[PDB]
Amino acid sequence: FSITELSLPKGGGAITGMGEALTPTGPDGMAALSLPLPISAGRGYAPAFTLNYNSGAGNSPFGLGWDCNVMTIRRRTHFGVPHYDETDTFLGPEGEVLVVADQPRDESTLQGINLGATFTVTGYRSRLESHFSRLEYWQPKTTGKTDFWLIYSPDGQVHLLGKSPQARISNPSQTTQTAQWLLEASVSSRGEQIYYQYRAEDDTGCEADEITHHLQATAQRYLHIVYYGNRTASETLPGLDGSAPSQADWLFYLVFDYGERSNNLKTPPAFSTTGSWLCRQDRFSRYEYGFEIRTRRLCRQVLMYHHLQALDSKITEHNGPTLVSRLILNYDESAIASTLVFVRRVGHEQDGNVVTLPPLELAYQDFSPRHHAHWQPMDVLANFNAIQRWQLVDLKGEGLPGLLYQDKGAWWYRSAQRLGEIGSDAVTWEKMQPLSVIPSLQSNASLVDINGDGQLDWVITGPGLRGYHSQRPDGSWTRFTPLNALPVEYTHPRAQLADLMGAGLSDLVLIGPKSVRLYANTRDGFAKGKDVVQSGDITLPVPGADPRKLVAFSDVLGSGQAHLVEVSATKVTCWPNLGRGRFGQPITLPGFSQPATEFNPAQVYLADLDGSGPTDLIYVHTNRLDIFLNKSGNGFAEPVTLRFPEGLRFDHTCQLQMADVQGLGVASLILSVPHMSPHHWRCDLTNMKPWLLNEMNNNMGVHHTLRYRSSSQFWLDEKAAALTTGQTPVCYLPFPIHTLWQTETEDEISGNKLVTTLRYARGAWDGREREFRGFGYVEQTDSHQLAQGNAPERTPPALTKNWYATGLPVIDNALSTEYWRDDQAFAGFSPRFTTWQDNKDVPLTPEDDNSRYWFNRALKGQLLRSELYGLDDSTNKHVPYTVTEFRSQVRRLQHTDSRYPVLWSSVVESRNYHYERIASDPQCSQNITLSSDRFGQPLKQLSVQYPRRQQPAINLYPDTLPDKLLANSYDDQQRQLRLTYQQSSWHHLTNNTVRVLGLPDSTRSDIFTYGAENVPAGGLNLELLSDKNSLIADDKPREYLGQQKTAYTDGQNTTPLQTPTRQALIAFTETTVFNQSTLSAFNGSIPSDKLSTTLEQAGYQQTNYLFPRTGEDKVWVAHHGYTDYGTAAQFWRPQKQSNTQLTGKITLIWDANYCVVVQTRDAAGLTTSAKYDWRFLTPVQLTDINDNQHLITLDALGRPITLRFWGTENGKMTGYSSPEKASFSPPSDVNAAIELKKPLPVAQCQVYAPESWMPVLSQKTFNRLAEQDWQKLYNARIITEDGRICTLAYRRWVQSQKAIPQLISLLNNGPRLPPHSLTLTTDRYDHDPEQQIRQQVVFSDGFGRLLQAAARHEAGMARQRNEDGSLIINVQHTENRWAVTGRTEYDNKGQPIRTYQPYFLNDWRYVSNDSARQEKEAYADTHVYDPIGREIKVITAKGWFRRTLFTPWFTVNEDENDTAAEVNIDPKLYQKTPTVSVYDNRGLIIRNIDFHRTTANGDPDTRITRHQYDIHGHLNQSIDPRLYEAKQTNNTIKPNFLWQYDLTGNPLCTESIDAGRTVTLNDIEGRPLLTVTATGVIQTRQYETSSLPGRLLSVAEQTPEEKTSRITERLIWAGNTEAEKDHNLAGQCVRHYDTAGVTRLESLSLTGTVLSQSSQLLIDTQEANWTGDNETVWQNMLADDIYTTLSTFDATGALLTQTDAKGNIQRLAYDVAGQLNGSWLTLKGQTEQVIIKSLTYSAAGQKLREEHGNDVITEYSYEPETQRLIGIKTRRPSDTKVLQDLRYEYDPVGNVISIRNDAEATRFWHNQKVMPENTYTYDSLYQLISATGREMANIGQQSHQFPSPALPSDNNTYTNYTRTYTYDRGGNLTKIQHSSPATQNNYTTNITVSNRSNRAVLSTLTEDPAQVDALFDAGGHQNTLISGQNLNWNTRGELQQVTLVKRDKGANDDREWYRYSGDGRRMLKINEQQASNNAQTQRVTYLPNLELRLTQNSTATTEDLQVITVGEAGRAQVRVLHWESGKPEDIDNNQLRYSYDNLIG
Repeated sequence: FSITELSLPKGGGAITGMGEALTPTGPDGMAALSLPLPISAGRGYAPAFTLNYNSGAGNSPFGLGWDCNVMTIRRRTHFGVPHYDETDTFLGPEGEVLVVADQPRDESTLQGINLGATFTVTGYRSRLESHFSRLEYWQPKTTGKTDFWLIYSPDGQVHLLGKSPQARISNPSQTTQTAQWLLEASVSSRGEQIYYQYRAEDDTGCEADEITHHLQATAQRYLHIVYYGNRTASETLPGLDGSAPSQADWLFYLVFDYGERSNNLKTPPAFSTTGSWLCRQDRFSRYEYGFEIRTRRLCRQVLMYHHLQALDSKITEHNGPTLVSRLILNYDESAIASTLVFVRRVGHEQDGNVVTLPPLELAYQDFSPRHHAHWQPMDVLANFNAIQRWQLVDLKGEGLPGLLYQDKGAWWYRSAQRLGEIGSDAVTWEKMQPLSVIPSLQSNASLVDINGDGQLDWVITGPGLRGYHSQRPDGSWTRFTPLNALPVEYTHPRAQLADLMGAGLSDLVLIGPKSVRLYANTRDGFAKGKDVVQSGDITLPVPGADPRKLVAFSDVLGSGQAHLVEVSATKVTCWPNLGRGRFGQPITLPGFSQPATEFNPAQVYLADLDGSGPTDLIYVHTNRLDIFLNKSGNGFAEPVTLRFPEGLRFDHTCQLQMADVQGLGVASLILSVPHMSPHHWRCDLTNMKPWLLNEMNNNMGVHHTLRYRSSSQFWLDEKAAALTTGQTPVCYLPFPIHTLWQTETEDEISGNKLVTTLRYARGAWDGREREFRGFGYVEQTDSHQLAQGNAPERTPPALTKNWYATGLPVIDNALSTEYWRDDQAFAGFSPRFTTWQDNKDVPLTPEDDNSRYWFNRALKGQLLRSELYGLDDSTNKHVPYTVTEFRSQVRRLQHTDSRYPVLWSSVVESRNYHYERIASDPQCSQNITLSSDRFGQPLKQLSVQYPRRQQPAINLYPDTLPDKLLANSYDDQQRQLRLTYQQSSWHHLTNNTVRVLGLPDSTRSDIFTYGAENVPAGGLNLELLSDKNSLIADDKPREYLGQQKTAYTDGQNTTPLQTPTRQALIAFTETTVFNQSTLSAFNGSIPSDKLSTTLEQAGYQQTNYLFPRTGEDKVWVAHHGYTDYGTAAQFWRPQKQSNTQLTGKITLIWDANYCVVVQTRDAAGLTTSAKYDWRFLTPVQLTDINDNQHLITLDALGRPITLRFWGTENGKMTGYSSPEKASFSPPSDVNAAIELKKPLPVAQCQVYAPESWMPVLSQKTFNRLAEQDWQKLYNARIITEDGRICTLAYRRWVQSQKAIPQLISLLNNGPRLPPHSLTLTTDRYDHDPEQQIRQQVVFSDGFGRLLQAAARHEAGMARQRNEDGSLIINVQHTENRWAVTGRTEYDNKGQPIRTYQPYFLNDWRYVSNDSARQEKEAYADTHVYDPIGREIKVITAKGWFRRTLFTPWFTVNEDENDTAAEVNIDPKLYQKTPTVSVYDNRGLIIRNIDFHRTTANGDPDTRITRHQYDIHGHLNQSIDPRLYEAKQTNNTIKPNFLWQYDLTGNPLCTESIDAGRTVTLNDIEGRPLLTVTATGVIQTRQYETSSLPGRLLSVAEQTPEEKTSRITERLIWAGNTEAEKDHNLAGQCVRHYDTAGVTRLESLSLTGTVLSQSSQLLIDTQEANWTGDNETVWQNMLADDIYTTLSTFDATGALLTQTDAKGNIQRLAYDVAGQLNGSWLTLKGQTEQVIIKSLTYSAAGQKLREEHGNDVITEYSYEPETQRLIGIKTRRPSDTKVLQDLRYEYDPVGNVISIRNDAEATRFWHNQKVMPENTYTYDSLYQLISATGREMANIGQQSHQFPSPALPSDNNTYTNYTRTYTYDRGGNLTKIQHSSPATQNNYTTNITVSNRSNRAVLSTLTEDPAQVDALFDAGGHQNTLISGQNLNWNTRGELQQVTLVKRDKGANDDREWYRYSGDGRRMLKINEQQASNNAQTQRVTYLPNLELRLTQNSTATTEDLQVITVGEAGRAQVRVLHWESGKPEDIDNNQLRYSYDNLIG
């Protein structure tokens, strides 16, 4: 909940990129990228699309690898083509199998629309529920109607998929057969709609042969237009009746363009276009649905269109829908496969110009066989004899092919093995091993389960087998063939497949890894067999009949099925496989031909070499071989000819095999030669799989690099490593997965790299469901690689070990082994299997093996365990930082269907260990889900905080710890078992038409707190806590924490309803705040009989407990978050909003479409208005409550670029000139904007340069080489349409020759800066001739982080930036000066690792990183982090360093002093004084441990400050070291503080020993209602009424004596009158009566500053008691004097002039950076005289050179490493006299240790010239222990008696002195020892501290601690300054009166009394002296920059004095004394007194 508030965006700052993000997806092991589209949120209900990459993905309309998946529901094809009948299975939108839910029913209508037939509707749900959406299948009983799907989502949405033919993929031959129902429309639960219109495939743009050979290519559907922002609310799906969409009915359109529209940067595309589709080169076809689906299109643009004429009816659209944002997708087009290699966001300005972002470049692994073709001898096969009769095939299913051969009449296999070093990809083969089968027993073409595997996987074909009758029986041997290369229905043939197979098959000769040449047995039935056999209407070639023709199975189309292929000497022909034995009409694949007289089919091999999918065709010559690459199953490219190993001639005795010996998925050439040696050679055409994404560059300073490694190589590593130990691991992954193995992130600006390296093991493959379960073990290793010159302190590699369930128990069970072992840890988790019965979970054991299979399957993918380690040299390197582990629960929701059960998988338990590398003393929390409802919502949850282990014997903590610290880290709050117990109740709306899920109803939290011995086992788990004897059983007690209930409305009636409506409108929220317990805090402050009423008056209400227990009555709640909603026709949009029943509602006025709020009217009627820019739906103009205008403008990308404001000050129009009055075209390049001069009619102007990292080509270089040259450069996307150099393309173009020298050579470093933005900021309005233009430039990095900021400063000395970005330290004067601040260097995880001090530069431009790193005087602090991301070390620029050690129960902080010994006064003193923070098992700091030490050799006192938190988690007690010590001997000592809270954590009662007991009750608005102070005063506050904002109106106070209240404060707030607006007083407290008078507000400015106010004071005799409602009786209590202060400010709000209540005028002047640089004063009547005439600053903004009106100069000196103040010279140039040069010296942490004045003494000290250096010494807590100094001789002993000044006549002297300070253990200064030898005035001041508190008094008042506390009032106010001087105090705790001298017998005392403002400022001081000789009254009135001092007697007014103050005290404030009378003779009038101060002023 939040009250709506209108505001305008801010410009400049960081630079946001495309938003692309690289995703992890650990267990599956793929590289996955997310790239967002420019979709407008519109009204709120909009399409959710992202453009996604995944390395495992094939080709798509978005190129190879990507997709833009829309929600589709489709038939299941995994196990083969669907049959389009009652047996097909359906997949939901996320791919899960769908299962019949309910029994079907008959419906002929839907949402009041008539469907025109009786539909049978069937319920469906996922077999692995997650979202819990519900699906419906609507099937017409009567023909002529189409079937469709509904999805009732769990969030009220309803989706319609596949009703209209435009949104379904069907077989164009028999259109009845539906393959995919695509999302057609959807509607929200509040009346918002979305319609998805696709666009079927056609022949437009295709060439002749494409259309000729691909018939009825209309099946494919492409996404074309998405309509949303419906103009008329409705809960009905659009286009349900069947109508097409009308663009006028919508506000927003998302258009996917596939080439129709123009694609240039000069003109914006048009919503409607006659343009023609583009036909891609890599056209492809898919056949898994039983028919061809052709794809010919590539999406070239994604365009957002707004209906501006409808959003703002003052806009007229001639083109049609207007373009608001554009996304260009440019490809690397190829006939083999197109790849998305360029992505760029673009916007079009109104003037035609375009605004652009840096493009995202992407690069994929290319395939260059010519450069990579090298034959290497297979040295490993020298002992391998066989050359002609052996198969290189993966029999055992390991992912790599082994050696399958026969020798000596036996059969032998040889698995693949790692060659030597683990991690290398080298491969060999292990010692032979006999096959588990015997080929002799087998029949011909027989299925067989090789190597004892359960499943039949291979087919055997040989002469010696039964049934072999080959017509050409020459040179054939027993052969094995994988069943996956043959069609799916080979087992039971049918149709064309059956006719082709005919009688049978003789041989099956693998010619590739997946391609099988076919030979048939002697035919019968068609005995003639003249070549072809006829099947249906297709002629099939009989395999082997024609010896001049190859006949084989091979996926020459790259689609996933074993197609039929014939190869003649002249053409390759393909019959595609349509499943069930169906084969389609033949397609000719042009491009391959051999001379008919030479062609030999035995020389043809089919294998995927390019890895693009389709099989490539290798024809083997004698001295070479030709490689025909496949052009997307559309033909073959020109051959790549490869030579053989020199001197080799391939003949019929040699052998060639195409085998994946690399595991890359591509194939390599395995050559075998008998007569030459070595006999076996190997050619790898690529060592990296091609076409996978491997490079990114956002052209903003980030370069990503991906590297993959085959899962098979990880299998080899796993096998080898697991074979070091004598164990046999089983491979459960029988094929390659190209896993993401390294992600390298390179910051091109900082040079910092970050390499994240991934290992995999325990890969799992399900043979039953033919799915990949994932990798059981995934290892991750982040390694920072910072640039050279950086700090030697890097962050060492961080290692995360993750174990994920696979659902295969043989693996999951054993995963427990690799876990890090802890004999003390709790029992590991086992997955829980339950069945849904009687509305709850019932644990079962899965009955049969099938149930086991499914139950375990559900577990797949869940993170079981994660362990974090730091890989450094620490002695705990092998101990994890953190260890998390998880327990899954699988529930059986339904068992009806016999095939699959319906299961829900959830994580019921989670456990979190924090060891921090300390194996002996971990923290452990654990969350459990005890029960949940049918829809998965939790009903009972338990959060477990475990206790600390009792102190072990083997101390694993470091021995460098302070002594006794570890034992002092133990606390009883650490030894409590804490069980937070949360109950929840929900609302579900479920029927055949409604599904709203997860709606909250009620929540309750209690908490069990148990002794540490109750921790069982082995630990707690779901079962021990669900038991009868559980610790959380219903009979065991528990501390109630709170409860909340959500209150819904129907939108029309107030009374909350029992069951929410589909809209789920939240009326309000009911929250418990009090119970009886917490109410005990008001005992004594609010009488019992009067308590309820009071709470009622404050807004609280009584209500029963939720989930009430026996004996619970009532609690007090607050209702908050009230909303009054509009009608359904208004999209149920909020119209009014109100926080509580105590305040009025604010009213929201929406635009005409209920998209945005255009006006707010608060409960007082103050109006805020917002004009929007409907290109983006962002506010761009604001009319404030004072009817003033604030305007901005936006560029075509939505970024603010200009800000103005104007309005009325003092009833007059002022401000910046509107664009009508004065126009201003903002600059485009930062340089010209910087070269701008005054005036400007803007407050601000932004200029964005995101593309500044891309070098730009010289226009004159464009002229130098132009057009043809440029066109070649541009076509390959080296250059953009604008002169931008694309970094990645250029990179892959330098390493590619034939480019010829790059005359274009500005990528040669030079003019490239990080992304940056400029902000110009005017300080005066445009019609002000002294307007300056402030200039700031901010630099971002490619991740969008702030690097540095430059601010134009007044000319002067500054360092220099070279032409190449080099930093030069030697300073020099310049007129182009910039303060550089914020300079930072990050690593690639965003962590700041170097932070530099500010510095002046002669340029705004960025300084190269290595330049600043290589320079020491570029002072930089280094930061050092741990793998958790916490600072652990900081090495300052001066050398010192701080350090932080994190341990599970305490954190140790060593500061610069504490560590000075490891690298000032005495480093051994501060040795081992760290500050320790000791936590409990709730992360709450329960102890602060310090180590006190005064001398280097003393042993440390241990200071313990103990904090105790109640079981609500609230700070209950705090006790300091000395009372903690005193309490160990007497436990009746009250702690320093004792707090009592409510149930939400608000403090109610504060019992302080120092400040007393304070009680406070707030109202449901959070406002103080009733306070009771420690002295007894009752403060009651009175606010506005329930129809108003609820501002403060009165403050009343009632002492215990006063029997009636006194009204101390009245507030009078302004209204809406046009006069108030004319003075900008709306909503302001115009008349404020306080304790000392009234403050009146007369005029505010456009910047909210006060232009005129006036104070009036009470007559001295009247206490402030504003009673009644008549303001005149109040005004009569005032003194007539009106002190009016009035001022004028600049455009930024800075003060320019101020006029005090006596006409004197201070004037200020600022510089080009907003720093004060001038100060003048004009006394009433006199002329203006300067006070400050010059003032320069340091780069950090600290005062530097100040020249006062007396020509005296002050020069400040700063330590460059730290900016610490080290010098204050004060000199007078008229006589070259150094009046006061103070020099400071600090210790490392910054304590002042020495102050020496290098000036010579003043003329006031006789014969004294030298002033001694002051020295100060501290202890380990930095308490001042010793001090030396100088003092005038005649000072004597110190007290409140001020000395008389020394005069030049007296010839006085000053001596040295030493003071020594003795402090308590609670921080109290107990003793001061002043020793001054020469003077001989040695004394000791003693302070008596109370024994039970920190009240302490001067010894002269008492020496007895037990009597000190009674020297203070109840609230710690000392009521006796000194014995005889009584002190009285306000009712607010402010000093009321000092009785300076008492007098008896009714006489009058000497007294000083004070009057303060309502907010605590002293306004009036009156010193009264009743000395008889002259009864003198001094009166001081404190006013803004003015003091009025008036001294009177009973007879006349002696003195009248005005003290003017120029500056703020402590900063060289200059006072001026002006006398209206009583001026003494010996002082000029209007005296100027310039103050000159020290460090602390």
